[PDB]
Amino acid sequence: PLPNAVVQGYTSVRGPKRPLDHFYGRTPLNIDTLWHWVKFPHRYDNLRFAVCFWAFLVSAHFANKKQR
Amino acid sequence: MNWLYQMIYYGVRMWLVFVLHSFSLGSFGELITVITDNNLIFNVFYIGLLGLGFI
Ligand SMILES: CCCCCCCCCCCCO[C@@H]1O[C@H](CO)[C@@H](O[C@H]2O[C@H](CO)[C@@H](O)[C@H](O)[C@H]2O)[C@H](O)[C@H]1O
Ligand SMILES: COCCOCCOCCOc1ccc(C(C)(C)CC(C)(C)C)cc1
Ligand SMILES: COCCOCCOCCOc1ccc(C(C)(C)CC(C)(C)C)cc1
Repeated sequence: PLPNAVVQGYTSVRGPKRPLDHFYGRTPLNIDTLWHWVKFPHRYDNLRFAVCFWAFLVSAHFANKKQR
Repeated sequence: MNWLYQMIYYGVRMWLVFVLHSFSLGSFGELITVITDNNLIFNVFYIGLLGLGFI
């Protein structure tokens, strides 16, 4: 269907590709290496529960007062 | 005759006690629920689910 040149990526000569840099002494920084710096939220979960309760309650209070 | 009188008196007393205490308690409950329904920050089990019931 397609020629071998198209499959292998070169007509006559295979060109050398420059390898990827590593930056020895530190972690790689790529779009896929970001969980090393940003994990899932784990520090303020209980505060999340409390604040969701208080937000629901205060919103319900003011909505009922406005409606009434 | 005073036996009949005392029986009637204490029967009427028990009836009044039951009726009026039930009615007053229910009335206070309804007024509190009206206050809390009109103020939903307070429409919460503020004493507790079992504490108030046990008391
Ligand atoms: C099948 C029925 C008949 C129809 C046939 C034609 C179908 C064409 C649609 C498929 C196209 C696929 O297209 C494909 O693209 C990639 C890029 O990702 C090319 O990839 C090429 O170049 C890259 C870099 O650019 C090289 O690293 C790789 O070695 C080389 O394969 C493929 O050589 C090509 O095949
Ligand atoms: C549009 O959104 C703006 C996004 O901006 C990204 C901000 O990036 C700044 C990040 O700065 C740092 C630098 C170092 C670090 C350290 C090395 C301290 C983190 C560590 C110890 C967890 C790896 C964390 C954050
Ligand atoms: C969900 O994520 C969105 C925002 O992502 C931010 C990712 O930020 C990570 C930044 O990576 C760094 C980490 C440290 C550094 C410094 C300069 C602080 C490192 C150092 C001092 C070792 C050279 C630079 C970039």
